[PDB]
Amino acid sequence: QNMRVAFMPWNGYNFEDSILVSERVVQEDRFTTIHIQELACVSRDTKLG
Amino acid sequence: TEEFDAIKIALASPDMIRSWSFGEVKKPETINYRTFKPERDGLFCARIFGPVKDYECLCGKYKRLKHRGVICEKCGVEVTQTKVRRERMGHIELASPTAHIWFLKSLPSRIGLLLDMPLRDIERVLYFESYVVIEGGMTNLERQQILTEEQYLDALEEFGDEFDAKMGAEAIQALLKSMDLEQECEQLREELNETNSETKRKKLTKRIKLLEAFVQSGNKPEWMILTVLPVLPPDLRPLVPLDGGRFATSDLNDLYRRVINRNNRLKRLLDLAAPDIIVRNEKRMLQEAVDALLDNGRRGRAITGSNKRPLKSLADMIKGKQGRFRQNLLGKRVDYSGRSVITVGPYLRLHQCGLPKKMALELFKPFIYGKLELRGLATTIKAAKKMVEREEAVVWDILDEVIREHPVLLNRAPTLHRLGIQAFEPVLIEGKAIQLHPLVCAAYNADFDGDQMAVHVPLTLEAQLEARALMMSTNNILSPANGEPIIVPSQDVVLGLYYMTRDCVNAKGEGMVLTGPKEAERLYRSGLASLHARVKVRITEYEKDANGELVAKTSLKDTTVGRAILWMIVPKGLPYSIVNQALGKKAISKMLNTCYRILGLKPTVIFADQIMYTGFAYAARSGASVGIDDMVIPEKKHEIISEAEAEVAEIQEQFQSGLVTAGERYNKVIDIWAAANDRVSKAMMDNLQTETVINRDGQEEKQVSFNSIYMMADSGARGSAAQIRQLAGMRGLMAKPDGSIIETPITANFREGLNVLQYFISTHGARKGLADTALKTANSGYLTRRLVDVAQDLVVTEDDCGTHEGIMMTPVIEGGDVKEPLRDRVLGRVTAEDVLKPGTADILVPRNTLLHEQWCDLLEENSVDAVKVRSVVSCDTDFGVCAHCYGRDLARGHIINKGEAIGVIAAQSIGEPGTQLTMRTFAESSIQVKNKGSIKLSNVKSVVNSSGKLVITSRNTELKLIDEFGRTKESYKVPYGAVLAKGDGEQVAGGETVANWDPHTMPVITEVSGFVRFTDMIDGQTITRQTDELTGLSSLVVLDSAERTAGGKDLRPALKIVDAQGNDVLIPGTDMPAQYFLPGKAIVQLEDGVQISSGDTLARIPTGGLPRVADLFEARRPKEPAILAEISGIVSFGKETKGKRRLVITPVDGSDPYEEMIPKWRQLNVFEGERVERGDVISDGPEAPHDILRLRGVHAVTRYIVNEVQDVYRLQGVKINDKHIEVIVRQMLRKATIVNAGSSDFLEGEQVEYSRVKIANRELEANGKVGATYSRDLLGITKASLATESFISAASFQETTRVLTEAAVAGKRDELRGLKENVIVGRLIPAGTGYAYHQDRMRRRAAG
Amino acid sequence: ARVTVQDAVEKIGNRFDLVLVAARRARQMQVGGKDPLVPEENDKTTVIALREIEEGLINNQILDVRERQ
Amino acid sequence: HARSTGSYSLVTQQPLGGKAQFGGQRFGEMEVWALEAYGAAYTLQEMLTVKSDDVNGRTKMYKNIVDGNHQMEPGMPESFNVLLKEIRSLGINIELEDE
DNA sequence: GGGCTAATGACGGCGAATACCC
RNA sequence: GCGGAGAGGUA
DNA sequence: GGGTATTCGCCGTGTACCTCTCCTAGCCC
Ligand SMILES: Nc1ccn([C@@H]2O[C@H](COP(=O)(O)CP(=O)(O)OP(=O)(O)O)[C@@H](O)[C@H]2O)c(=O)n1
Ligand SMILES: [Mg+2]
Ligand SMILES: [Zn+2]
Ligand SMILES: [Zn+2]
Repeated sequence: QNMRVAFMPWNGYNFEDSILVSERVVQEDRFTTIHIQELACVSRDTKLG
Repeated sequence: TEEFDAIKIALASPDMIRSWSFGEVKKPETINYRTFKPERDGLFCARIFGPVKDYECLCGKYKRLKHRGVICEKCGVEVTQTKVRRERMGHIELASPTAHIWFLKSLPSRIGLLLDMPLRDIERVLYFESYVVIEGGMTNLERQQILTEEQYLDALEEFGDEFDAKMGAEAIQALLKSMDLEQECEQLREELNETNSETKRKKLTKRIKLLEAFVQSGNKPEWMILTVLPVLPPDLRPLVPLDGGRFATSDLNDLYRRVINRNNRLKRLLDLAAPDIIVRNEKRMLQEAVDALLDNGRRGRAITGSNKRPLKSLADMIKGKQGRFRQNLLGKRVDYSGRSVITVGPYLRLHQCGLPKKMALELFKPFIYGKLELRGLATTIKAAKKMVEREEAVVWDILDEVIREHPVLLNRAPTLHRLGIQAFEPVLIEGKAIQLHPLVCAAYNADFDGDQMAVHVPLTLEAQLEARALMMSTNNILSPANGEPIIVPSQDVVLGLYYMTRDCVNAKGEGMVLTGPKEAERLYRSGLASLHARVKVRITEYEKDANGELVAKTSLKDTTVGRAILWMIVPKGLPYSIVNQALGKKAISKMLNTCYRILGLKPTVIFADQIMYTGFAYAARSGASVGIDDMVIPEKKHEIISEAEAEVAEIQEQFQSGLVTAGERYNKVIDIWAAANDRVSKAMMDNLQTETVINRDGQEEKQVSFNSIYMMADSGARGSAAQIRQLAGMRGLMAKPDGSIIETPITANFREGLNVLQYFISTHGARKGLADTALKTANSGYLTRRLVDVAQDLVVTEDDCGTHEGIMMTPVIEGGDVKEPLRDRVLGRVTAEDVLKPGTADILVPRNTLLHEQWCDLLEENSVDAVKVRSVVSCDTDFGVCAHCYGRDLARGHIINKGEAIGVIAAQSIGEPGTQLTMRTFAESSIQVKNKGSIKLSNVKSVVNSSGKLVITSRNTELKLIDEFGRTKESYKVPYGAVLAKGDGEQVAGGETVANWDPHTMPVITEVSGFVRFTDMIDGQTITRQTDELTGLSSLVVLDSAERTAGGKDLRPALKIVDAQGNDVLIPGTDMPAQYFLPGKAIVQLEDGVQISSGDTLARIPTGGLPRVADLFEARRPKEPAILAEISGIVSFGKETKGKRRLVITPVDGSDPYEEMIPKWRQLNVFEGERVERGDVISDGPEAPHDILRLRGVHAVTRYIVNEVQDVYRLQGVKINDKHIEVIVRQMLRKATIVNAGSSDFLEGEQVEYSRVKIANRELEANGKVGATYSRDLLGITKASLATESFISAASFQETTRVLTEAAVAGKRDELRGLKENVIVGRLIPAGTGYAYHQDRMRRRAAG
Repeated sequence: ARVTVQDAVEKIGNRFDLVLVAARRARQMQVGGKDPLVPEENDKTTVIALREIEEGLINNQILDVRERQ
Repeated sequence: HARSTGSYSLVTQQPLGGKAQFGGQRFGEMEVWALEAYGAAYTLQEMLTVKSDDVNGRTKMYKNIVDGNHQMEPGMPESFNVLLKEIRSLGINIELEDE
């Protein structure tokens, strides 16, 4: 997604390649992804039953 | 746990194997796969190895703990704890005695040479193709004769009796049992006493050493052949049941099953008395199975079922990276550890780190439980667990309280040097990322672009003290490699500080006078003055001139507002001048440096934090950005490019006509393009650099611009001039795959757009760089691993050995100027003896004193040129080094402390740069004196001719430069035949051309004049006269020894120098008949009939980095070594043209018989009738350190290595202190070889330490008698590590099989004495905090 | 938090047995056989022992005399 | 990811490697060298035995920490014993001597 | 589903094992 | 469900 | 036979971490 960036050092919170982000980005819920895990329970046939 | 020491290794006897074993494993089955109970007598057997489940028999008759020694009557399984199933070993009784592959296939085949029979024969026997006649009675056959099938047949038919022969490993065992060790040893010694020939003497000495090892160690040779084979405890080779009725098994289970199968089938065949052929086949098969068990891979590589990968044998488990010592015994996987992504966290103090709440809770769980139980918040431990798993407010309060002073260790994946692990005090934060203090990133090489870090928790009280005292971030500000600071501000801080301190011609609040920095900030923050504007401010600086007292001087300085604002932070002791300048990267770094040297640690820490905060703040206030217009295309670029294109077009057209070759055109084009690139670069830098033409009150003026990209470049925050060029200029020339440079460069830049071709080319460049970094990284990691390995055991053990020895340290003046000054080269080394002022009896430095900054500056005030300093290599201490011989340099400032492991610090400091630099990468015609000085010639003997030249007749001639006050500024090496201008004494003006020479041509210089007379240069045999007319042109070719034709091989053409009358003019003072052997490629242009001038041209003659460092440290003969002289005296020639010309050095005093062969191609630099010194150069080329050590001695080779390595390292601009290279060199030459006799075996390679204690023992004895006299040896770090005393150290990283086999046969005993072994055994290292412990143990032995 | 131990290492210049004496003292302090000679400011016992060392009250010899007493 | 204590491996009694199973970080040989470069003997010692490989040491240390004491005994790492047993499994007798 | 039996695409370095030249 | 192969990725 | 080249074969080739599939084999009743 395309967001409004400004190139400047902002009290060393973007010191190294790190990135500063505005709470508005989380408010608009625009970098929230859905992930999906699969889990499996297997019931086999043992000789005890 | 017992308190032990001395790990002993030896051959296992069959009785010992029976001793370890609790039962025989007869059948290969393991488990019933139906009922998971194990086998009755199988790889997994309860009656042999132990009960599967704690304290309960298989059949279930006995289950109570009450029974502890009973063995159930139904199942013969004893009732004990299942843990024993991890230690109980089994055994297999082999029907046919089998050979142990390790003792056979190991490069020196010990079965082979022990029997003095080549390996080929052993192979013939083992694969059952041929026999060997063991004691074949009264016939015509010896005792180790290999016999083929039908030779055995005809022998047997002829000789029915007195013929005992057998086959296979059992035959070999028969040979081994019947051998008389001591008798053969004495016979062998007698043979050596009668035999004098090189190769046989070496093989013979090898055999006697093997025999001595057997008779001393107590191993009997027959034990190399296995009869009983032990089987590993089951839990060490598990057969785990995968979920789903399937099983997962180690490959050892497969190999053991195969061995048992072949053994049982061979047993059955023997019980059936099957024909010989089948039992022989079965014995062969059993051999393969067993040797696959022992070491799979020295045969047909028995692959596994349906997987094509070769399965892993026991030897594979030990040897190799993935297997063992490296993997599980030096590389464990700790508890109380975590990992996460690192983040900035600017607000942190230098000594702290942001740690996520949830990670902190998880790590410190048991601490939490303890504190919870102490306060009574939880009745029992399970309630504490439940309370932690709910995570109630009380839990977070307890976490805050326990975390308070508890420090954690932060580590970043490539722990290159010791600053890759540092301790911090954690501060609980939200989030899942670890927050890392910015200043320490440089130490970690950490970047916030997805780098992760691991966090360990020191548990014990001792660990806490070690982390907080020795390892904490604030205690490590100086790099252990060189003395310079590690925590220097990196990019935003330095950019902000630069912006703040730079001044501008005219701004708001120009030229107003301020009473102090405080109102400067009042003015700036209120917007009544620019952050940079020239102003007069009153400031009170403090200076500690007295004995630690601070004196305030308060005056008016002319500065900027910003510089005052910055001055607010600066601690008391520092002069104002420090901040008054532009304050870029270098300036800030040296600021921190001075703050450390003057004030000390704590003020430096606090000042660094302040620097970070102010830099970040004012960088943010600056608003520095990067727009497309911020990078200014030079206005005159297009003109420069069009001009260069016109020039290339003109040169190409003038080529197509054919007056210049292709190579000449190539060179010209490349040079003109390089010139155009430099021109455009300089124009762009002029445009961009000082472009702010802003106006003062009236007229205009010009100043260093405020272009954001320019400030980032100039400040040293990011980018160099080169990258600026690549942005705004033309991006220079490129290299094609093979290294050749494309004729047309890439004229476009990233501000503009490249096109497909230019992009593609730069793509090649980038790809090549990335591949290089990856390959280099692997090579460097190997090199540093070898380094840390070789030097691990070296520790500073003694305070002062008290030796007078030392190395003569000079400033390295390579050619043009002083690449490295004295002060850093000598800083922190103790002196070997007092150095005197330029006037005798004026001692400037007492006997050994540590040379700290003040002494070094004092030496700068005087004009001392060379200082003898104690070096680690010459240190006298036994089993380690002494503090004084080492010096001070550390992360702290003081003399080295007793106990410190200098080996590992040296190895790490020498290896980190090599890996780091690869990531970072991602003619000599005339001499030109640089500074006004006197010329001085060293090691020369000239004879002035009529033309007035100081003719150089010595190959080792040097031309140094003495300055006004007696100092050698410049130094050059002048070869034979170099035209000279000024002789000795003359004062040379600044930058005047004193010499001249042909770039691609070394002339041979005649000393006298007259006619050239041809002697033994007969026409047709070795030379072909093709001569031109009167003007004296010819093509007479005097070829060298190698290139001489087949007929003119022995006929040596010569040139006698005669005068106009005919008589050969003789060299002044000497009677020698001048017989000039024309050297290689002697083009005799000036034919007979032209009076030779002094200087006629006789013959025209037209690696670095990581591999070079690795080669120097491995001491690799560079395949074309230069040659040196052994003794002095008249050299002479000898028996001519055998295929390698003989040179016999004849000493005037010593014995003559030293002959050295020389290949034909070699040219000699010395005359026959010359006075050579020991170790002078005879041939040109790289010299192998071995020769330098042997002839010149220790200090010469160590100086050579140190300088040659330091050259490579400084070429890349990485500064390393010489002490580390010195420590490595000292570790290299740990060994000597004895030349005299008296207590040793007269030739054994033995470490110099034992030899020195042997000499001390002879001195202690009332009669010294023979003593021990020895010769030093220099070994490359791999071999040097291979010849270590401890066998665990050597097995830890090299071929495990070889060293293990050597130690097993030798019966070697390891007292551990070192670091890596002590690590492996899991006890305290003898270095640092644990040194005392080991010292205590030293007192514990041989005491009451 | 005690950010620098520079004065404690200036007391004993080896910088290694400093750790040993401080560990012995802090171990006598944690398992409550002894009492701190300095008013604690909610520090844990490690930093307490370092704070005591830097003030000159405790070293190895004081430990030996007090233990035999 | 973080762990205090959890499941350990079968043959060499070191804690599992990984994230799926709790798993500890690998204090590799380079990290060992880093600790050796300091005079950090006790940290390396605990890291080598009590933190990963020594069974009795790890359980005694858990109990000791819970009890609020931080002392510890080091003992011999189990992986070394596995090494001894494996080398002894060859025809090589390697014994831990005593005097 | 269950039971039983038994090939080719690295490279360097180094040191030992023949090939051969007297 | 400890392990080991193969594949991919991170720094 | 003894020294010198030349082939030959073994040993090594950076760390830390994170995902996925697949694991003794084959044939007949
Ligand atoms: N295959 C790899 C790739 C990287 N690394 C390591 O990860 C870091 C990346 O450096 P880097 O070059 O990516 C950034 P930096 O070094 O700080 O320079 P720059 O910011 O001016 O661009 C380095 O410490 C490497 O040692 C590794 O161990 N194996
Ligand atoms: Mg990074
Ligand atoms: Zn039973
Ligand atoms: Zn010394």
